[PDB]
Amino acid sequence: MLKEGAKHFSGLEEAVYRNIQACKELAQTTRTAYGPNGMNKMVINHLEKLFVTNDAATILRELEVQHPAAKMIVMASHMQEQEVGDGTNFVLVFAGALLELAEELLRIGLSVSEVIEGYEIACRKAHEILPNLVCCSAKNLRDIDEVSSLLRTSIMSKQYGNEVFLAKLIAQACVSIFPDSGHFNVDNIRVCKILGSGISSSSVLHGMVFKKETEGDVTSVKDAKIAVYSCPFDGMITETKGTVLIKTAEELMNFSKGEENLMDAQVKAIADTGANVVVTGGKVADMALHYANKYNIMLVRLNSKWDLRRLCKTVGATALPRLTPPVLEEMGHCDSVYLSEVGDTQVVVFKHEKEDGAISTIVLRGSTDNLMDDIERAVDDGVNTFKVLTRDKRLVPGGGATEIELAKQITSYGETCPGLEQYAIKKFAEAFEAIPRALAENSGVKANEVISKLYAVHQEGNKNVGLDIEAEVPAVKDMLEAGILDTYLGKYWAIKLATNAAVTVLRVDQIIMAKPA
Amino acid sequence: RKVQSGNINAAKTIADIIRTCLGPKSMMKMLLDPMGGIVMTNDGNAILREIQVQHPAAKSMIEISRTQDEEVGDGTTSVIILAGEMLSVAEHFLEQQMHPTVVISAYRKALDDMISTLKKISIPVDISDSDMMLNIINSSITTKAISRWSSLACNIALDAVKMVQFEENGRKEIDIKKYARVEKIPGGIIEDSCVLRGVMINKDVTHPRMRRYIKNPRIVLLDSSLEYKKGESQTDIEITREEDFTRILQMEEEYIQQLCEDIIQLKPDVVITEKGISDLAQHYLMRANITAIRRVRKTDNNRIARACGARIVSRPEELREDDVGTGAGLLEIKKIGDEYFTFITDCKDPKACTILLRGASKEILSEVERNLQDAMQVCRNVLLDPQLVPGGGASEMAVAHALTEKSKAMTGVEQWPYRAVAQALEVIPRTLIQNCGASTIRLLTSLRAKHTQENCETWGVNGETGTLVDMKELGIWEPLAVKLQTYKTAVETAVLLLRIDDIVSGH
Amino acid sequence: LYISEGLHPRIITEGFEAAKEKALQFLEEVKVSREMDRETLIDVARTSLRTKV
Ligand SMILES: Nc1ncnc2c1ncn2[C@@H]1O[C@H](COP(=O)(O)OP(=O)(O)O)[C@@H](O)[C@H]1O
Ligand SMILES: Nc1ncnc2c1ncn2[C@@H]1O[C@H](COP(=O)(O)OP(=O)(O)O)[C@@H](O)[C@H]1O
Repeated sequence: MLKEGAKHFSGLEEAVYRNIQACKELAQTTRTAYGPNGMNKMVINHLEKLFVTNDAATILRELEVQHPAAKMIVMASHMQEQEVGDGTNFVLVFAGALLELAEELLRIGLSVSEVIEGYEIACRKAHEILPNLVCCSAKNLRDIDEVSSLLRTSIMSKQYGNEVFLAKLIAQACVSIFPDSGHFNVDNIRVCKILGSGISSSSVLHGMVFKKETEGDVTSVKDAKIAVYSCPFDGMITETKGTVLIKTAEELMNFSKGEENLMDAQVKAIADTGANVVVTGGKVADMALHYANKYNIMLVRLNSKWDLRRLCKTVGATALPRLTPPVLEEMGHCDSVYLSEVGDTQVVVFKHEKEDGAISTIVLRGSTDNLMDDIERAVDDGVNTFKVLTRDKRLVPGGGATEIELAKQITSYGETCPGLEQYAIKKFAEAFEAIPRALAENSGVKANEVISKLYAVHQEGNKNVGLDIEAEVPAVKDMLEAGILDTYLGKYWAIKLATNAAVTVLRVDQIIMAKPA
Repeated sequence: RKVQSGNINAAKTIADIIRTCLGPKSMMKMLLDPMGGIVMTNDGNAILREIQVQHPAAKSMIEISRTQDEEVGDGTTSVIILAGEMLSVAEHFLEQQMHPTVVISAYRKALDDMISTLKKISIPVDISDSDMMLNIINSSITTKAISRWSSLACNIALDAVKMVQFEENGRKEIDIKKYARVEKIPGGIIEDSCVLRGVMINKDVTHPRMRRYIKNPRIVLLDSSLEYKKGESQTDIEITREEDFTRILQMEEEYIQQLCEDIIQLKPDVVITEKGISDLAQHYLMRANITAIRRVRKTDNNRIARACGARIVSRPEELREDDVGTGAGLLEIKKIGDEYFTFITDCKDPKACTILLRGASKEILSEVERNLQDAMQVCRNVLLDPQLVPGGGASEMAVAHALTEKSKAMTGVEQWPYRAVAQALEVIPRTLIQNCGASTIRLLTSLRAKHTQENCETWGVNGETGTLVDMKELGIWEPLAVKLQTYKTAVETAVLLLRIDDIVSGH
Repeated sequence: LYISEGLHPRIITEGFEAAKEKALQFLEEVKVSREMDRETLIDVARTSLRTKV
C-alpha cells in the first residue's frame, strides 16, 4: 500500500496472529518425538536413498523454512548444539509454550514491556532457585560402572533395545585415554565402518584404524617415512592410437621400456631420499606391483578423500601431484606402523603415543550402511555427554521430576509481590508443564491423570512417569535408585537460551518491510 | 459433540445483547421497524419480548427470564449474563476430552459453597421502627424516577402492605396482587390520598323509584342464577311469549317467598344479576321488599370473590345458614364527586383495603400506579427476609476468594472447573467500571488486592464516579432471597443446558 | 471528533450540561427591562414582517 509491494502480510495486526502461528506450526512437527519411542521419519533430499531418522537435528538440518520467526530459533538451536552435547527440542518446546501463553495475555489487553519484565523476573528467580535440587554426584572417574551407568542412561534416550554393550564399549574407549581431569579432547576418537557381521561382534583398538589392503611386504621398521600423494599412479605418459587394428611392435616396446625406466628412476629417487613406503591414490599396474614387490615397498589399494584429509590434518604433510620426481618434504612423526588381520581384512596400526594426546578408534560393524548411522550418533552423543569439564557433575533427577518442583516454587513465589507482574509469573510457571505432557501423550495414555497423580503424591521431586504399562496410570516410581539423571549445566543453558529467544521474539514485533535494490 | 457448541453459541449471542444495560449509567438501544419506524429504549425486557429467534435454547432462556420476572420482579437481567459467562468459561475450555459427568457435581458443589458463603455473611435487622424501613425503601427506589411526592407514596404503600397481611398461620403468605387494586377519581385537591375499604361500584346500581335510605343493614349476597335460562335443569319454562313473561313475575315471587321461609332473617339487600331489567317487573321486585343490581364486569366479580368471597355454582337457593354477611355494614350512596360510590365497611374477610387517590389526567394515574407498584414490590422483597447484604460488587469478590481458598485447601482432581466457575463472578464490577468510564484492569487488580487483608468485605465500586468506596458510608444494600434465587436459577439453567444430547423431530 | 480522538461520552455530556448552566446564568444576569409602549411593539412587528414577508 505504502511500503510493502503485495508480498508479505505484516502490519498493525499480525502481532498476536501471524507471528505466533508460524512458530506453533514449526513446533507442532516436533512434539511427536522427545522420549524413548519408535517414531522414525523418512528423509528424502539429494542422496536418493530413503533413510529414516529419529533425532530432530537431522530433521531440522534438511528442512528449508522461509520465515524470520522460524529462523530466529535455529540460531539458538545451533548455539546450544555447539555449547553442550544434547539439548535441542527443549528450547523449542519452551519457546512454543511461552508464545502460546503470551498470546492470551496479548489478546486480553496488556503491553509487551510488562510481560517481558515478568518473564525476566521469573527467569532470574528460576536461575537463583536452580542450584538447590542436587542429589547424586560423581565420585571417582577411574572406575567402570560409575560412568557406564551414565552412558547407559544417555543411550536409553536414543536406542531402547541394545544399550549396555555400546555403553560399555564407549566407557572402555574413554577410560583408555584420559579422564575429565586435566585435559581431554573430542576430535581424537574416530569411528570406522566395516561391512561384515552384525553389531554383536564389535571390539576396541587403540591407534589409527584403516581398511587398506597391502600387496607388497610387511614393513615393521621405524625408518619407513610416510609420503602422501594425490594421484601418483595416474598417467605420466599419454598414449594414443595410430591405426585401427594394431601399430608396429617396435614403437610400443620402446614406449613401454621408456615408461618402465622412468617409473624405476622415480621409485629409486623416492626410496633413496628417505621414504621406504609411499601412499598412492590411483590405479594399479602389473609392472607397478612387480616393482613394489621386488623393491620391498608397501603398496596400498583403497583410496578415499576422507583418509587423505585425516592424514593431512593429523600429521601435517602435503600431497605433491607432480610428474617430475620432487624432494622429500613430508617428514612427519609416525614411525611404528604395523599390520593386523581383522575379519580376514588387512588393517594398519600406528603407534606414536607418549602418554599425552592419545587417540582411539572403535571397530564398528553392521548389516547395511543405513544402520550404523544411528550407532555413530549415539556414540558421539555419549562422548559429548561424558565431557563436562568438572570433577563433580552434580546430577539432578531429570525426566520431569524437577520441572514440576520448579513450577510450584515459581507459583509460590509469585503469590507475594503485588502489582501487574503476577500474570507473567503464573504463565512462566504454567509453561513448565509441557515436558510431562509430551512424554505421557507419546506413550499411549492421557496426560491429565498423570499430572494429577504427580501433583497429588508429594513435593519430593523424585517421582516421574515410567515407560512400562505398569507405570503409566499410577506413575509412582523413584528414579533416584534406578539411575535416571540429567545434566545440571545443560538444563540451565537450555533455559537461558529459551528465555533469550523468547525475549528476542517478543521484542522485534511490528512491521516487516523489504529493502530497496 | 457439536450440539452443545451450537447451543452455547446461541446462548452467548442472546446474552451479548442487553449486557450494557446495567447500573445507573446505562446505554440506550434502538430498534428499527420494517415499515419505516424507529424506537429507542433502554429496557432489556422490552427488547427480549420484541425479539424473534428460532433456537430452542434461546426460547427456553427467554421463558425462564419471563418466569423469573413474573414471580419476583427484580433480577431478571444478570441471570442470562451469568449463565453465558459460565458456559463460555466451562464448556468452551473443558470439553476437549468429552467428559460431561463431573461438571454437574462441580457445579453443585460450587452452588452449595456459594449458598453457605452468602448465608454466613448476612446481618440481622429489626422491623420495629418505621423510619429505617422508609429510608431503605427510598434508597432502593432511587434509580430512574421523579422525586417530588415519593415520601407520601412510599408511606401509603408501606401502610397498605402492613394492613393487607392477615393470612398468617405459620407459612407467612402475602398476596397484594389480586387482593388490593387501585381506584381513580378526578376532582378536588391532590393532597388527600389514603386507604379505604374500596368497592367497585360506579353506575351499576339503578333505582328508578324512590324508596327508603340505606343506613346500616345486613346485606347477604347470593348467587347469579336469575337470567334468561330455562329453570334449574329441565326445559319446562321458556321465555317466548308475554304470558310466560308475566308468569316469570309470579315464579320469582314464589321463589323469594320460599327463600324468606327458608333462610332470610337478616333481610339482605341487593343481589348479583347478569340479565333481567324492565319497567314493570322491576317495580314489583322493588315493592317485594328486595333490591337487585346488574351490570357486573370482571372487576366487580374479583371484588365480590376476594373481599366478599362469592362463588360460582349451580345453587341459588337453599344455602348455608351462616355463609356470608356477618356484621353491621353501612352502604350509604354518597354524592362526593360525580358518580355513585359505595363504602362497604365492617363485613366478611377484613384487611382488604384499597387506595384512594384524586389526581388529574392520565399521566398522574400512570405515575402513581407505577410508584405504588414498585414500592409494594420493594416492601414485599424486603419483608420476605430480614437480612441485607452490601451490594455494588463486594460480596462476589469475597465469595470468589472463599471458593478459591476452599479449592486450594481441598486439593482435588476436579479443581480446574471449580476455579473456572469461581473466577467467573467478576462480570458485574467489570461492566460497572466499563459503564463508568475508567480502566477495567487496574481497578480490578486494586479491588482484588484490597479484598484479601483483614476484615475487609464491604469495599465496592461507585456507580457514578469510578473509585473504590466502602459500603458502610454510602448505603447500598440488597435483599438476601433475591441473590439466592438468582444463583439457583442460573445453576438450574446451566445444568439444563449442559444435559442436552441430540435433537430430532417428532409428533 | 472528540470520540475519534479518544474520549468518553459521559465527560462530554457533563461538560455540555455545565456549559448550558453557565449560559443560562449569563443570560439571566445579562437581561434588562424596558418600558412597553408603542414604538417597541411597532419595531417588533416590523422586524417580524421583514423576516417573514
Ligand atoms: N530411559 C529414560 N527414562 C526416563 N527419561 C528419559 C529416558 N530417556 C530419555 N528421557 C528423557 O527424555 C528427554 C529428552 O532426551 P534427549 O532426546 O536425549 O534430549 P533432546 O530431547 O534435547 O534431544 C530427557 O530430558 C530425558 O529426561
Ligand atoms: N450508587 C450505587 N453504588 C454502587 N452500585 C450501584 C449504585 N446504584 C446502582 N448500583 C448497581 O447497579 C446495579 C443495577 O442493577 P439493575 O439494572 O437494577 O438489575 P436488574 O435489571 O436485574 O433489575 C445494581 O446491581 C447495583 O449494585
